[PDB]
Amino acid sequence: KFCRFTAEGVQEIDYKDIATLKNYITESGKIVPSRITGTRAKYQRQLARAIKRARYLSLLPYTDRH
Amino acid sequence: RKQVSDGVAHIHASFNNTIVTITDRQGNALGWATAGGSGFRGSRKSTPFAAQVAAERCADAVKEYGIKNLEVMVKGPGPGRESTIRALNAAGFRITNITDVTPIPHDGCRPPKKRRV
Amino acid sequence: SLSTEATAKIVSEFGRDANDTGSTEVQVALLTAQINHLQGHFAEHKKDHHSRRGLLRMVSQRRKLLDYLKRKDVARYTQLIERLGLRR
Amino acid sequence: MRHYEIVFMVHPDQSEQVPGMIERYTAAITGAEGKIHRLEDWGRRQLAYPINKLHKAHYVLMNVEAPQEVIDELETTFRFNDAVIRSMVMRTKHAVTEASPMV
Amino acid sequence: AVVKCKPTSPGRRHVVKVVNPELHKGKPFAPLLEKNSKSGGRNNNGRITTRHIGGGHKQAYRIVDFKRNKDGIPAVVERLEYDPNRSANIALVLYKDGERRYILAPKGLKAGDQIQSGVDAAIKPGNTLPMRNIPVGSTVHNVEMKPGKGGQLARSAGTYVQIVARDGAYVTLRLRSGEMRKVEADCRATLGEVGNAEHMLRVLGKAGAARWRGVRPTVRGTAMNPVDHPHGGGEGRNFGKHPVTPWGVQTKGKKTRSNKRTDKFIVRRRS
Amino acid sequence: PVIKVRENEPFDVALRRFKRSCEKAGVLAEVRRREFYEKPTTERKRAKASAVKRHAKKLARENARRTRLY
RNA sequence: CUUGAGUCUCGUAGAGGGGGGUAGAAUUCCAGGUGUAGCGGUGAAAUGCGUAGAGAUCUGGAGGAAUACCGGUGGCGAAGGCGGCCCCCUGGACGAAGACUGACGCUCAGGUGCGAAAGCGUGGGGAGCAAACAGGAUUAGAUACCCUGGUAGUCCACGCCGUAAACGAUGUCGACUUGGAGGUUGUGCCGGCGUGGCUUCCGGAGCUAACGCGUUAAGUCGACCGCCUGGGGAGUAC
RNA sequence: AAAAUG
Ligand SMILES: [Mg+2]
Ligand SMILES: [Mg+2]
Ligand SMILES: [Mg+2]
Ligand SMILES: [Mg+2]
Ligand SMILES: [Mg+2]
Ligand SMILES: [Mg+2]
Ligand SMILES: [Mg+2]
Ligand SMILES: [Mg+2]
Ligand SMILES: [Mg+2]
Ligand SMILES: [Mg+2]
Ligand SMILES: [Mg+2]
Ligand SMILES: [Mg+2]
Ligand SMILES: [Mg+2]
Ligand SMILES: [Mg+2]
Ligand SMILES: [Mg+2]
Ligand SMILES: [Mg+2]
Ligand SMILES: [Mg+2]
Ligand SMILES: [Mg+2]
Ligand SMILES: [Mg+2]
Ligand SMILES: [Mg+2]
Repeated sequence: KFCRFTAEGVQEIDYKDIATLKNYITESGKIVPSRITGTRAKYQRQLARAIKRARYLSLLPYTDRH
Repeated sequence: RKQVSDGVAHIHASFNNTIVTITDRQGNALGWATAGGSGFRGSRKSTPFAAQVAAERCADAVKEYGIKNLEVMVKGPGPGRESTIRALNAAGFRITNITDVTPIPHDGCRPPKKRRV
Repeated sequence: SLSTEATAKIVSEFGRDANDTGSTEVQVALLTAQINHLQGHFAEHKKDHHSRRGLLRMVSQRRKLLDYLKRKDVARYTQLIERLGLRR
Repeated sequence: MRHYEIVFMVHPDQSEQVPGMIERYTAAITGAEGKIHRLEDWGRRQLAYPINKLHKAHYVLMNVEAPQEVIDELETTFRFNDAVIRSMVMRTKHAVTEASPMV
Repeated sequence: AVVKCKPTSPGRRHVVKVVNPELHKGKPFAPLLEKNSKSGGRNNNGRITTRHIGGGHKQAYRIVDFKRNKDGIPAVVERLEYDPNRSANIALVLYKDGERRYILAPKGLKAGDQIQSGVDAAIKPGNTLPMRNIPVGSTVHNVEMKPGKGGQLARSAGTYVQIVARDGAYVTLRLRSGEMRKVEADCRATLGEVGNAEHMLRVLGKAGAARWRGVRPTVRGTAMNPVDHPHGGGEGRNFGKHPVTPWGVQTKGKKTRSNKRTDKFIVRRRS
Repeated sequence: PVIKVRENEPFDVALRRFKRSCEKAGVLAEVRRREFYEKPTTERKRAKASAVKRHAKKLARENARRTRLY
């Protein structure tokens, strides 16, 4: 587990940081549960909002089947 | 008619039936077979074995096209999900891609009411 | 809510110092300011019941503070309701 | 005034109008006493999925400080400009004068 | 505002008025007025050709600018006016060069508002543009059917048209009827919806109010004798016939459109 | 789950990959759960029941830790 | 007078509320291409759809409704309730340092406001679902359960209604009384050690008819309110 | 599959 955002002092998760966000989505493009990646709940919420923002801007896919 | 050598098999695997359509890469149907139309009506129609026979019959229905490779598009929860793919491989086709295309709403329309059996 | 600048202005106008934030006059003036300001918001958003509950809390708190001041010092009460333009 | 982070995406065939679009958008902001704190031209990128049957668009990132009204005017400009296929205006707590992961 | 009358007399009980305090209370703008005497629904053979027309109040005709051609000169709405000749209210506008005109009043338009027309007008209610310069999806009214002809579609109170698509030289419009129709993209439209959308909420309340609007009573075919109407006759209330006009054409469902010339422009009938 | 069969990868192995991809994405569970409408009261009840029974089974575990059966 | 109550300063988390915009998935419909004899459905069927070319598959378009994953005995809200993303307007809560007011408090008959779903009125909207209704089954019958269809309605604006097992079947406020493991959200010091807010589970004394509750009490007390007085008749009649 | 009653 262990949370990579707590150990790095992240203020916000930055939807622009695609390289980081891609570690928190599956092959299908879905947000990985925080129980699998060990993210803290506060950072899991920030991360979901960032992923959805990036999906809106087409920096990330909603699905693997667009 | 025209030869293809690169086709797509579409597997519509519902709980009651299995439909196998082999199209070209542009989505134009070349042949099709179904579990129901292969000598299976009722309890036998919704079985993996019926789907396998249907896939065999569908491969026979496009033999004249000289199709060599197949991308497989699997749609649905039914029992003919993988037995059709096995049948398509065993008919000498080269399966180069297996994709699940079951449509999932991102919430969407309200489903029918639960059955009280 | 009231911005920092408007709040500070009200404190300076009705308090004895900039530190006199707790005086009844300052509290009543701050409540009156926000109530008057929200009049426009509820003119636009008539169905914002959840926000209106906070507004009515401001109203009842202002009423209780005003009655307290009327009991304590009627002169300060009359001066305050006149400057703030309140019926009572 | 308020800090806003703005990303807009241009039709890839109107990529050459982008320098002027940036110049006009920053001109309106600074003419409204606004300050550009970050500006970045990301250039053409591959879309994660098609938009208007496009597979590419030209991304521009601005972090500006401006009054609300000029931002509304900019959003109305985005809406009525056929070259801008998508945009997103967000509020930010403080000014972001830095380098993005894209640069 | 929609105002219910109190039941102080039986002819008042069901009256529902539409009262608009914005409307000008003085006289109309005389240079834009013309006489319009009534017809009784009679043509130049002196015969009734449209039944149930006669009487009502005397009305002066207001010259309304449906063309909106005065391009590039801003105009300011002086006032909103009652117009007896239509369901929409109208607006007296003053152009910067001193010319005054009447236009149909869009929803939201008020005195002091600025309007303009031409290819380079802003996209705001009351502005008029060729429809190739109006974004697809927009809501418009006073739409031209031919370029330069003047608005003909969506002029009634509360009506509007949606530009649903553009394709080469033509736009596709969704009309208030539900019809999807093509008009040339060079045809003009005015942004917004026609105002006075509460017009349909009015309730006349009594026979006399209809008479004031110059509508004379409708006599049912079935209440007549056979010599008068296919529906006439019978000992008591009888019908036993398929409903028809007074001239014997089926009047419940039978389609009457026959215009092969304009059929090509109809993308989809109203349904 | 988009599987592309790899060079020299046999058909059975690509099939197993496709199966695991489908299970990871949980497509079949999504289809099952979406076949009929489940009323919100029903869904809240079932979620609460799952949480309760998970907690209670761990209680059973940690407490059978102490108990000796023979 | 400052300890209860409140004000100010900085900040924090949140599906709190109102308005507006937008994204992607999917269903349905419409047009067309490929293609051919089935599809669909059930316990089994049939009704139904299909050679006037369905189903399947691909492209283009229309429209409405809801926001997968995240997501969690997670969070917010007085309660009812609240879930994509973005903006605008707005309510509350909490924490750390202080500074300020100086009992300004608690509760509350009547009153007033809010109040799920269904329902009602006017005007819109209507994809999916679906009371009624129709047909097919099942059955001794089957005004059902099951199947194929399907209209109000579900959606929007505004008004009305004022009720729910509107439940923790537990009124509000305050004080006091051993513990344990968690969740969530602040904050001090230096992973450890503290210290606040909300919350889930277990349990001690005590309480309880028992079941259980157990510092978020159903324990020990105080303030105020609501309510009960055998079952039916009846939350009915007038 | 159906499956009432004493
Ligand atoms: Mg069904
Ligand atoms: Mg406050
Ligand atoms: Mg007539
Ligand atoms: Mg009549
Ligand atoms: Mg007679
Ligand atoms: Mg006759
Ligand atoms: Mg008779
Ligand atoms: Mg008869
Ligand atoms: Mg009483
Ligand atoms: Mg309702
Ligand atoms: Mg209704
Ligand atoms: Mg309605
Ligand atoms: Mg049914
Ligand atoms: Mg009750
Ligand atoms: Mg409840
Ligand atoms: Mg309770
Ligand atoms: Mg109760
Ligand atoms: Mg109370
Ligand atoms: Mg306990
Ligand atoms: Mg009663």
